Amino acid sequence: CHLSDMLQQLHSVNASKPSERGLVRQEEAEDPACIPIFWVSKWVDYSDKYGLGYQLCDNSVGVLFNDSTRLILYNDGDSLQYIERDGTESYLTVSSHPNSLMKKITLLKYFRNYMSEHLLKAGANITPREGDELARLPYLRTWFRTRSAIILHLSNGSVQINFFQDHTKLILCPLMAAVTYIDEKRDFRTYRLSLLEEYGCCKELASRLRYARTMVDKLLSSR
Amino acid sequence: PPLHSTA
Repeated sequence: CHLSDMLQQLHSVNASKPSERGLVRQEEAEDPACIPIFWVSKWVDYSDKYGLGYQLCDNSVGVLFNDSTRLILYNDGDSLQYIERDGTESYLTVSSHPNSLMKKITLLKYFRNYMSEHLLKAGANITPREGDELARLPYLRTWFRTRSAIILHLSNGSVQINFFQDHTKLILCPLMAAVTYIDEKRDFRTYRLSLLEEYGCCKELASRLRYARTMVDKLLSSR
Repeated sequence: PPLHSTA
């Protein structure tokens, strides 16, 4: 799931000690063409009873249920993707009345209602990169929480890490070999990892990339 | 840890 490539990319950037450079030129590592197609804009952990609900930046919503099934509702509020335990996938609509999914659809709508009522949309002011017209939406593969962060792994290979204390977030893509950093002031910047290696970066980003490698190691080992 | 994203 591209995790191995992610780990190697992070190992390489971190080994270069990017914050120990004197004349840091972080802006030279920016590549707005590498902005992600998707990131997680909201989430709610109700895994003690139902599962983990989330919103993607395109306003689609999803749930990773406790039975290890996944349901996605598109931003049109009708189109569905349903992914079974084995990875089997169906493309359906709510309006067609899929009898056997109506319960799970209802649960997803309750997740959707809670998120709309209560939660802020991360990166709301940023236009995501356009994907291929015939590309399916990714699902949440896995997630875990530490004392300091939530780690979210999408089926397109992206790894997202949200830090609780200061609301800073990383979105890592192994296909672009890029990192998006959303800072304490909500500033959204996308960098090529190889260019961070060459040009350097601030202590704040470097520290978070070190933590990211530890998290990616955990994702890799828990497979 | 928290049970939801930023409210």
